[PDB]
Amino acid sequence: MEPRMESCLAQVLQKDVGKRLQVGQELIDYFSDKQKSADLEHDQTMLDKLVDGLATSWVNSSNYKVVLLGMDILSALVTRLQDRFKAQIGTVLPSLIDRLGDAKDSVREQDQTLLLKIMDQAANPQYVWDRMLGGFKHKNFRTREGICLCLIATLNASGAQTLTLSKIVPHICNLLGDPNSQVRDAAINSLVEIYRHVGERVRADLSKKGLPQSRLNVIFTKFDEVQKSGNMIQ
Repeated sequence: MEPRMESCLAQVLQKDVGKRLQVGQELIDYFSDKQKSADLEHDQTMLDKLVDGLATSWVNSSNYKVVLLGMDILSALVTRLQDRFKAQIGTVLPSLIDRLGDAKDSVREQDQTLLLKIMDQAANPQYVWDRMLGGFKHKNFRTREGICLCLIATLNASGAQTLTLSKIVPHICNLLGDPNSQVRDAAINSLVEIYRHVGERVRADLSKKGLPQSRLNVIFTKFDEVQKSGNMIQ
């Protein structure tokens, strides 16, 4: 193609899957080359349009290879733009949140990898998580599970100090009574991980939330197991 923003935008908007598979990597090279893409933030309007095209069209593609490649292009953008990507986070998040529950595990996993990278280079964990809480109520059980997993992954990447956990825990608690057993496991797991990073405070928070006692029993027993194993992180 051409090393120009209108050329790249056009290759992002065009909807031929074969051509997308062919130029995804060229788009990556363009954004990761400061000379070829020196004009990147000259026109904020078509920068916005390009991110938007990736999020709405590539990420939502029915071809999972297009989804993964689109996520990769986004990833190159984050590396190139750093904190200036913060302006784009809101635009990309709904489709990334959805794709935490995609049919393909490879997509769920790269999606998490990208999300973590956005938290690391475009903003911070809490700015992104303030905007992801909607995912807890997503109708696809694989997305609710994905949110809990992504929270675990976040604790390990950045530590509990970077999250306002008191904001997030109520949502997980809601997930404890999920119709889906995998979502319920994932939520219990999330609470166990939080406890590993934070300790007894979580047990107090949880006890004051009017959960059924059956639920409290399962979780607290698991907390006790963590203590027994000296598996605390902190």
